Amino acid sequence: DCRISFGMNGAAPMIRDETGMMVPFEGNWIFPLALWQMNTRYFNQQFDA
Amino acid sequence: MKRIPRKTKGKSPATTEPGTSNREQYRARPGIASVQRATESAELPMKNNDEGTPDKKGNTRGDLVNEHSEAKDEADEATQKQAKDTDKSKAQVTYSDTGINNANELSRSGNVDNEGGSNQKPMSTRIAEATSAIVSKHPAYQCHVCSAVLFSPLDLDAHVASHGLHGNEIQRHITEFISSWQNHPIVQVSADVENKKTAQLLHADTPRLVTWDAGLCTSFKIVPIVPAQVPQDVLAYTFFTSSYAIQSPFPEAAVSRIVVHTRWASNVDFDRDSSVIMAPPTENNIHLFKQLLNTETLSVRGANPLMFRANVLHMLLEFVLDNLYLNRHTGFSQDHTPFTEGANLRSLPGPDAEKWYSIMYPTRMGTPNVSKICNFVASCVRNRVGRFDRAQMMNGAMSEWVDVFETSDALTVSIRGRWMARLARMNINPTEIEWALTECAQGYVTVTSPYAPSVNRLMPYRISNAERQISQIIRIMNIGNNATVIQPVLQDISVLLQRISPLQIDPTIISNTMSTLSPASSILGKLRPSNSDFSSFRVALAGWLYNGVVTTVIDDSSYPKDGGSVTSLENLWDFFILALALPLTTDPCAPVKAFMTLANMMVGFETIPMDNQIYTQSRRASAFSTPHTWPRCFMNIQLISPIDAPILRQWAEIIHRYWPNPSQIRYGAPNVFGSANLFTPPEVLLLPIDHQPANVTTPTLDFTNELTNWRARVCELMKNLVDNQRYQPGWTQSLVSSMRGTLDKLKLIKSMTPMYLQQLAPVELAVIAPMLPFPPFQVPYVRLDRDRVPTMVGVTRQSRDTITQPALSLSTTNTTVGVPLALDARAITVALLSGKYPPDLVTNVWYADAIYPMYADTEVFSNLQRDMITCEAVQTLVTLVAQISETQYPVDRYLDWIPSLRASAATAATFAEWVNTSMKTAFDLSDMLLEPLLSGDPRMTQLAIQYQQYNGRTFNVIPEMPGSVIADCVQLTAEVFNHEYNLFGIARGDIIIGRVQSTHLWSPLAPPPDLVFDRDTPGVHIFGRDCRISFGMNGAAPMIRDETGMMVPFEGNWIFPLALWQMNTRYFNQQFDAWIKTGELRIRIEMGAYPYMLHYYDPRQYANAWNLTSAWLEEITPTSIPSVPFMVPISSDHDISSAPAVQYIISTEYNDRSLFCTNSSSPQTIAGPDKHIPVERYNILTNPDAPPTQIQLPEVVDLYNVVTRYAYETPPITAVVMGVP
Amino acid sequence: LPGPDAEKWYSIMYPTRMGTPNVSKICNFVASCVRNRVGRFDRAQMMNG
Ligand SMILES: [Zn+2]
Repeated sequence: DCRISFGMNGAAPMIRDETGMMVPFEGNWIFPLALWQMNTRYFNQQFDA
Repeated sequence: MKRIPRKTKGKSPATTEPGTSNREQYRARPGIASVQRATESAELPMKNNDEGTPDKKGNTRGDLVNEHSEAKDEADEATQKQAKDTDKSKAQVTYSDTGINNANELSRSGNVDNEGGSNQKPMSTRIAEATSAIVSKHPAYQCHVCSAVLFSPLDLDAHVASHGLHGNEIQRHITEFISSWQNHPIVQVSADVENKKTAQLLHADTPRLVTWDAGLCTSFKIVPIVPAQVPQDVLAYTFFTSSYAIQSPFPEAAVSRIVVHTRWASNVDFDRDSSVIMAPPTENNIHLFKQLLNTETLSVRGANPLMFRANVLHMLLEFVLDNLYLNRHTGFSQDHTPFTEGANLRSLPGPDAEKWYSIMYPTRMGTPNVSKICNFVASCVRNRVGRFDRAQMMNGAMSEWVDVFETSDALTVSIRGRWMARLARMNINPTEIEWALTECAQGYVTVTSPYAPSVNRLMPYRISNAERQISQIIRIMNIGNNATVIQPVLQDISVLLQRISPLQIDPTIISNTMSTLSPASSILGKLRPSNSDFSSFRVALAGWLYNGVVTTVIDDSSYPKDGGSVTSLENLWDFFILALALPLTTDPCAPVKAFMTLANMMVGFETIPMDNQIYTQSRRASAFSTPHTWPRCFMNIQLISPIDAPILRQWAEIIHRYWPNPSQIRYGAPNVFGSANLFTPPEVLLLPIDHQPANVTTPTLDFTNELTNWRARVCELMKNLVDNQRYQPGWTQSLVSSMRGTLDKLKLIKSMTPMYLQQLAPVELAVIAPMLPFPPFQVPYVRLDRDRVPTMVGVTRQSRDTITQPALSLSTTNTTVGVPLALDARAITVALLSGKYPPDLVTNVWYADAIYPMYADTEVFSNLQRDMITCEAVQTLVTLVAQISETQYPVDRYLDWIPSLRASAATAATFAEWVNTSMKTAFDLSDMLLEPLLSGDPRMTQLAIQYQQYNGRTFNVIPEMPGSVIADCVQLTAEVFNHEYNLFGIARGDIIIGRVQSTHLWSPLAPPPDLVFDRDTPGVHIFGRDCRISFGMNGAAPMIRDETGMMVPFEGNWIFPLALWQMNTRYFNQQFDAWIKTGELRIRIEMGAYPYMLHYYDPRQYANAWNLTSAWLEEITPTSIPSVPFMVPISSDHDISSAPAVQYIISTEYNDRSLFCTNSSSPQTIAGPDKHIPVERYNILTNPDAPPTQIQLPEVVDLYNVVTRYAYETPPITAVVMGVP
Repeated sequence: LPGPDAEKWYSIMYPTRMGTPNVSKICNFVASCVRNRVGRFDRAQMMNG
């Protein structure tokens, strides 16, 4: 169910947890390869930086 | 101002981001192109079916062909195009020469009218000839919101607008989709554009709901009838060295009247082009009341009274349609003119905005002189002008909405008020879209529609299921047994399905398993693996969706020649191929046929008992097409003797015990998109197969799978049959060994088709349904439950509380439940026998790639909007038509005083056609809408649809029709018409023809009491149809016959209903004229309502109106009746001499209401009609105790009120599709 | 009726349709007839269209 909600007015963008918690782009995450594969472009764009 | 052209004809610092590098190493599977083209053709809406309906002239369109013949020819046309679509000379799937005997089937043809007559001679021609016998003559970049990549900084601001973020994409965009796993965005644009550059299309014939008007919200304008210029004490305003001129709010002239002229001061983006323009009363407006049924007229000028109400109603309809706009908010200017000091006047767009102020705000002009105009201005309150209240929310320094005082008319305002509401109620918010699209996908992808916070983001797409049902009943009626209309839907879908499906059909599988009299070779030559056409398979599936209008069956040709016989090797194979394929047809009689087929071949070996002393055991199988033919021994196996017919008995048990079992599946998103399901629950999609959870690891030989088992069971049966060779003498060598293995090979063949048909197939169908242009229409699938088998589907037009002529819908002339479609048993079996998936299949990926491009071209949203109108249309129609014919529909009748005949079906029909086309051109529609309802007595009450079971029970579905803005508005304005009728060029009451020579100056439209008389007056004589006249002999006076039966002489006061004159124009003109002119005869013509025309004259000069009143009488006809001419005196602001005036026509009640003001620029009117600016009309200005928001409808139309003006955002639908692991 | 030169029939067909301005032997007859018995009287419409 992971999705991403863009940031606004300076706030940070956030991606959805697996329990439904929404975190900012920082810390230690765990991604099953498949999950990235099914979203390569969108992810590379949002996270690489 | 902007402008949207019509598609129809009208009434006329490093910035290099770390992840933006392209490594497009992905190739979609299925391919994007492939899927697009495919769905591109499914998108297409079914063809309009004019044939059978009437045109504006009243003549029905089409060719003069028998209903039965048309049905057949159309069938051929279809099956023949089916061929061209599959690039073959002979069609595999046919809509003609099916086993079914559809001998009673009827199609709409232009051979019949609305009264059940023959169009051998056109309706117009009949009407003409019919009246021609009654005539008489005179005697001798990058976006972190959605991740889309851009190239211009401007292209960014321009773009982000789609998310709500404002300018810190081209409106041409309607749909902006974007995938997350690949770089390939997809946007939809209107098909009417000229630059389909890499853009996808939105074909749907969508109506233009949102429209704007930056002009004035008024539909009445004040005009000068008789000019005038008078000397004044004050000539202008002066400031230091500057000097400004005096601009009045109203015309400065001797006489001014009000006139209807929709949007005379409007400034729009889109032109509904349905204007109602009237001319000043001094000119002829007769044309406004003869646009309709006044076709076969004997005079250019003059309308037909019996068609008055009919015409007037239509007019009111356009009056509404032409005003369906939203009021746009334009800017203002802070004014410092002494009289409107500090007010914020709204400035119209364009040049000379200050030119309009004078007209928008009466109070602006001071009170310079002593004139009727000023006396008014003096009366108004200063404080109510300009901006009154504004929104708290704002973008930039501009408010999102505002309330302002300004010239306008309560009616028009009130209308746009409701139009507003209606749309607003249809609002949706992206979050809802997320849920909808996501749910539709059955969980293979997930949509995300980002957006910023806003309340003025209008997205009208939500409606009630009821509405969708009503709408789809219209669709079902459109088909009308014309294969041509369906042919495409079915085909075009089977294609989509083909390239969206991971299943592949590879006959070689059969070839490799057989490895080769030879039973082995026979079956091969019978199947023909080399042939790669499988339309029958795909179509077969598409059929499961429209099982209520189309019924698939196996072509009679697929059965055994001459019945067949278990002794012929070839026939046994026919049986196989057949039995194996029947289950995929919607034909509710498949089972029985699957049984009888073998029973046929068994003749001479086994025998079953027949219940009928007529039909034998040889009755060809393909003939058991309906439920009443199911043989008793088929429903009660117990009746088949295991001694007399051992095999048939098993075949029977096998059918009962193993024939597939129907089931259902959820589909679509019923909470946002609603559902057009009619006979089934909203979220259900019926299937004639059992469905299971998807799982590619599934075994090929899973006898748990209903279909796989059938394959088996049918094989082992044959085996048993062929084992002892008791059923095949004349077979020289033992073929058991071979015949067996051959069957064994088929039984155990590793086809994955059944697997697919039970796991993926169902999903795919569900993933489509919602996006389809013609939503599913099913009727329950019951297997062997005979009593519950459906056999008829019909539509009804009248309400349940009435007994009318039973007019069954053509839909019911089909032997089956629907139009027969024939499929090829061979093809289907082969397909079932040789399917396989790609070895590297991965559902999660495959379907993701299959949905993205397909959903990105979705037209759901637009179809929803249409469904909304389609309903409003129907609703409106019944409301109107019911006011000119005798229907039992409950509605307030406000215009019953306007004469009208009792419309016949034929008459009503043509009326409808206008009510029809007017709506289409108003909403820029170019396709169907109501057409189907105009095929026979449209004098309806309510739509409803139903189907019956073999046991006689029926299911009736009557959608709960909700409100209708259009309908109500028409009625609202009609309610107002009942008072402001003069403003529309219509006069109420009767008239009185009679000489009146005097010098007085009263208006003939407002006569003095003792010049008018009525039925309940002394010494009056009333007349009827029997008004025989007798000539005077030898000096005696001629005499006409009373209503009492008395012969009276040509003098006194009579009462004639208009009709009389019309029936005897020539004779009466001859006998009476002389008496009326110089004698003492005065006639009151009863009319009810009538158009009038004014002739102003100089009071101080002789004037004799005989000429006009003569010509009026002269030109009356059994059909026409020119505008009544009145001769009125020109009012004057000063003493004048008097002079005789001879009149002959006066009204019988006040009708000078359109009179706005006399000598407006002068201090007072000395002679003639004196009228002062109608204070009532300017209530919120002339009455201090009145709240700003008060209206006086429906008795008085205020010409100045509070108007709410908005500014909304209409963004495209954005969707970011993500994949699932 | 079919065929050209038909306008003639509509007057021989229905006498109750004529106007009655005269005191002519004809008008007298016409004038004394019941109005409502002319034209279509009743029908059996089974199939819509
Ligand atoms: Zn974006």
